[PDB]
Amino acid sequence: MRIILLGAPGAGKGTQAQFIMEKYGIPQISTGDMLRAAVKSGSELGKQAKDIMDAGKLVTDELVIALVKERIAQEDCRNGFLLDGFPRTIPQADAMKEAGINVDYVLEFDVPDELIVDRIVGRRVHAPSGRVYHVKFNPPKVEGKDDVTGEELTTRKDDQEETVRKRLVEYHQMTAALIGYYSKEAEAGNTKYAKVDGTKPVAEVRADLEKILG
Repeated sequence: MRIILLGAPGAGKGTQAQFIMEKYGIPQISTGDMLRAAVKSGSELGKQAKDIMDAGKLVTDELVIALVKERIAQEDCRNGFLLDGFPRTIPQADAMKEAGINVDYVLEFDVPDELIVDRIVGRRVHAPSGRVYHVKFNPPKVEGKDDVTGEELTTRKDDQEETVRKRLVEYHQMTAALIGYYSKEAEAGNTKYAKVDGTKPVAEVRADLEKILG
Protein backbone atom coordinates (compact mmCIF):
# COMPACT_ATOMS: atom_id res chain seq x y z
CA MET A 1 0.00 0.00 0.00
CA ARG A 2 1.73 3.12 -1.32
CA ILE A 3 0.06 6.44 -0.48
CA ILE A 4 0.83 10.08 -1.23
CA LEU A 5 -0.74 12.48 1.28
CA LEU A 6 -1.06 16.11 0.16
CA GLY A 7 -2.52 19.15 1.89
CA ALA A 8 -2.10 22.88 2.45
CA PRO A 9 0.16 24.10 5.29
CA GLY A 10 -1.95 24.20 8.46
CA ALA A 11 -4.76 22.06 7.08
CA GLY A 12 -3.79 19.28 9.49
CA LYS A 13 -3.44 16.22 7.25
CA GLY A 14 -1.03 14.70 9.76
CA THR A 15 -4.08 14.04 11.94
CA GLN A 16 -4.74 10.90 9.87
CA ALA A 17 -1.11 9.80 9.50
CA GLN A 18 -0.97 7.32 12.38
CA PHE A 19 -4.33 5.86 11.35
CA ILE A 20 -3.04 5.05 7.87
CA MET A 21 0.24 3.77 9.33
CA GLU A 22 -1.49 1.35 11.71
CA LYS A 23 -4.14 0.35 9.17
CA TYR A 24 -1.70 -0.98 6.56
CA GLY A 25 1.52 -1.29 8.56
CA ILE A 26 3.65 1.24 6.69
CA PRO A 27 6.11 3.96 7.79
CA GLN A 28 5.51 7.68 7.34
CA ILE A 29 8.11 9.38 5.15
CA SER A 30 8.87 13.01 4.37
CA THR A 31 11.71 14.50 2.32
CA GLY A 32 12.87 16.24 5.48
CA ASP A 33 13.15 13.00 7.44
CA MET A 34 15.11 11.15 4.75
CA LEU A 35 17.39 14.16 4.19
CA ARG A 36 18.59 13.51 7.74
CA ALA A 37 18.43 9.71 7.73
CA ALA A 38 20.62 9.81 4.62
CA VAL A 39 23.31 12.00 6.19
CA LYS A 40 23.14 9.67 9.18
CA SER A 41 23.86 6.78 6.83
CA GLY A 42 27.21 6.39 5.09
CA SER A 43 25.30 6.55 1.81
CA GLU A 44 26.91 8.43 -1.07
CA LEU A 45 23.66 10.36 -1.47
CA GLY A 46 23.75 11.21 2.22
CA LYS A 47 27.22 12.70 1.87
CA GLN A 48 26.03 14.40 -1.33
CA ALA A 49 22.85 15.89 0.13
CA LYS A 50 24.91 16.97 3.14
CA ASP A 51 27.18 19.25 1.11
CA ILE A 52 24.24 20.88 -0.68
CA MET A 53 22.59 21.69 2.66
CA ASP A 54 25.76 23.04 4.27
CA ALA A 55 26.10 25.33 1.24
CA GLY A 56 22.50 26.48 1.63
CA LYS A 57 21.34 25.54 -1.87
CA LEU A 58 18.07 23.80 -2.75
CA VAL A 59 18.25 20.04 -3.16
CA THR A 60 17.95 19.04 -6.82
CA ASP A 61 14.93 17.04 -7.97
CA GLU A 62 17.23 14.25 -9.16
CA LEU A 63 18.95 14.00 -5.78
CA VAL A 64 15.70 14.02 -3.79
CA ILE A 65 14.26 11.33 -6.08
CA ALA A 66 17.39 9.23 -5.56
CA LEU A 67 16.95 9.55 -1.80
CA VAL A 68 13.32 8.46 -2.11
CA LYS A 69 14.11 5.39 -4.21
CA GLU A 70 16.80 4.63 -1.63
CA ARG A 71 14.40 5.15 1.27
CA ILE A 72 11.61 2.86 0.04
CA ALA A 73 14.21 0.21 -0.81
CA GLN A 74 14.68 -0.41 2.91
CA GLU A 75 12.94 -3.29 4.70
CA ASP A 76 10.57 -1.13 6.76
CA CYS A 77 8.85 -0.27 3.47
CA ARG A 78 8.13 -3.93 2.72
CA ASN A 79 4.36 -3.43 2.57
CA GLY A 80 4.48 0.13 1.21
CA PHE A 81 4.85 3.63 2.62
CA LEU A 82 3.12 6.90 3.48
CA LEU A 83 4.75 9.73 1.52
CA ASP A 84 3.94 13.01 3.25
CA GLY A 85 4.18 16.33 1.42
CA PHE A 86 5.96 15.05 -1.68
CA PRO A 87 5.97 15.54 -4.64
CA ARG A 88 5.20 19.28 -4.66
CA THR A 89 5.63 19.88 -8.39
CA ILE A 90 4.88 18.04 -11.63
CA PRO A 91 8.58 17.66 -12.56
CA GLN A 92 9.12 15.87 -9.24
CA ALA A 93 6.10 13.62 -9.77
CA ASP A 94 7.12 12.79 -13.33
CA ALA A 95 10.65 12.14 -12.08
CA MET A 96 9.13 9.53 -9.77
CA LYS A 97 7.46 7.89 -12.76
CA GLU A 98 10.64 8.13 -14.84
CA ALA A 99 12.29 6.10 -12.07
CA GLY A 100 9.29 3.81 -11.60
CA ILE A 101 8.06 4.89 -8.17
CA ASN A 102 4.32 4.36 -8.57
CA VAL A 103 1.76 4.84 -5.82
CA ASP A 104 -1.66 3.33 -5.16
CA TYR A 105 -3.50 6.35 -3.75
CA VAL A 106 -3.09 10.12 -3.93
CA LEU A 107 -5.02 11.75 -1.09
CA GLU A 108 -5.68 15.49 -1.00
CA PHE A 109 -6.48 16.72 2.50
CA ASP A 110 -8.61 19.77 1.67
CA VAL A 111 -9.47 22.61 4.05
CA PRO A 112 -10.67 26.05 2.89
CA ASP A 113 -8.05 28.77 3.40
CA GLU A 114 -10.33 30.86 5.61
CA LEU A 115 -10.77 27.96 8.04
CA ILE A 116 -7.02 27.34 8.22
CA VAL A 117 -6.47 31.02 9.00
CA ASP A 118 -9.18 30.89 11.68
CA ARG A 119 -7.62 27.81 13.29
CA ILE A 120 -4.10 29.24 13.40
CA VAL A 121 -4.66 32.86 14.48
CA GLY A 122 -6.66 31.50 17.42
CA ARG A 123 -3.47 30.08 18.93
CA ARG A 124 -1.93 31.55 22.07
CA VAL A 125 1.34 30.58 23.76
CA HIS A 126 3.45 30.97 26.89
CA ALA A 127 6.80 31.42 25.14
CA PRO A 128 9.23 30.77 28.03
CA SER A 129 7.62 27.41 28.92
CA GLY A 130 6.27 26.52 25.48
CA ARG A 131 2.77 25.98 26.86
CA VAL A 132 0.21 26.32 24.07
CA TYR A 133 -3.41 27.47 24.23
CA HIS A 134 -6.20 28.40 21.83
CA VAL A 135 -9.14 30.80 22.13
CA LYS A 136 -11.35 27.82 21.33
CA PHE A 137 -10.74 24.13 22.09
CA ASN A 138 -8.33 24.97 24.95
CA PRO A 139 -8.62 28.50 26.43
CA PRO A 140 -6.63 29.53 29.53
CA LYS A 141 -8.31 29.62 32.96
CA VAL A 142 -7.50 33.32 33.29
CA GLU A 143 -8.26 35.20 30.06
CA GLY A 144 -5.08 36.16 28.21
CA LYS A 145 -2.80 34.68 30.86
CA ASP A 146 -0.89 31.42 31.41
CA ASP A 147 -2.47 28.97 33.86
CA VAL A 148 0.82 28.03 35.54
CA THR A 149 2.75 31.30 35.80
CA GLY A 150 -0.09 33.78 35.37
CA GLU A 151 1.95 35.65 32.78
CA GLU A 152 0.32 37.23 29.73
CA LEU A 153 0.00 35.01 26.64
CA THR A 154 1.34 35.93 23.20
CA THR A 155 1.30 34.67 19.60
CA ARG A 156 3.97 33.12 17.38
CA LYS A 157 5.52 35.14 14.57
CA ASP A 158 4.93 32.06 12.43
CA ASP A 159 1.16 32.32 13.02
CA GLN A 160 0.63 35.91 11.84
CA GLU A 161 -2.54 36.21 9.73
CA GLU A 162 -0.63 38.06 7.01
CA THR A 163 2.12 35.43 7.11
CA VAL A 164 -0.26 32.46 7.00
CA ARG A 165 -2.19 33.91 4.05
CA LYS A 166 0.93 34.33 1.90
CA ARG A 167 1.85 30.73 2.69
CA LEU A 168 -1.49 29.47 1.36
CA VAL A 169 -1.50 31.63 -1.78
CA GLU A 170 2.04 30.44 -2.45
CA TYR A 171 1.10 26.81 -1.82
CA HIS A 172 -1.95 26.82 -4.11
CA GLN A 173 0.10 28.58 -6.78
CA MET A 174 2.63 25.74 -6.64
CA THR A 175 0.30 22.77 -6.11
CA ALA A 176 -2.61 23.57 -8.46
CA ALA A 177 -1.16 21.90 -11.57
CA LEU A 178 0.10 18.92 -9.57
CA ILE A 179 -3.39 18.14 -8.27
CA GLY A 180 -4.70 18.14 -11.83
CA TYR A 181 -1.77 15.96 -12.84
CA TYR A 182 -2.64 13.14 -10.42
CA SER A 183 -6.36 13.55 -11.05
CA LYS A 184 -5.61 13.03 -14.75
CA GLU A 185 -3.29 10.14 -13.88
CA ALA A 186 -6.25 8.59 -12.08
CA GLU A 187 -8.39 8.92 -15.20
CA ALA A 188 -5.57 7.02 -16.91
CA GLY A 189 -5.74 4.24 -14.31
CA ASN A 190 -2.12 4.70 -13.22
CA THR A 191 -3.23 5.51 -9.68
CA LYS A 192 -6.26 6.38 -7.56
CA TYR A 193 -7.02 9.95 -6.50
CA ALA A 194 -9.46 11.32 -3.93
CA LYS A 195 -10.02 14.80 -2.51
CA VAL A 196 -10.65 14.32 1.21
CA ASP A 197 -12.65 16.94 3.11
CA GLY A 198 -10.73 17.82 6.27
CA THR A 199 -13.42 20.06 7.78
CA LYS A 200 -15.41 17.14 9.18
CA PRO A 201 -14.49 15.65 12.60
CA VAL A 202 -11.43 13.40 12.86
CA ALA A 203 -13.44 10.22 13.40
CA GLU A 204 -15.57 11.07 10.36
CA VAL A 205 -12.59 11.76 8.10
CA ARG A 206 -11.11 8.47 9.29
CA ALA A 207 -14.22 6.55 8.22
CA ASP A 208 -14.15 8.25 4.81
CA LEU A 209 -10.61 6.96 4.26
CA GLU A 210 -11.73 3.38 4.80
CA LYS A 211 -14.31 3.72 2.01
CA ILE A 212 -11.71 5.29 -0.28
CA LEU A 213 -8.89 2.89 0.57
CA GLY A 214 -10.26 -0.42 1.86
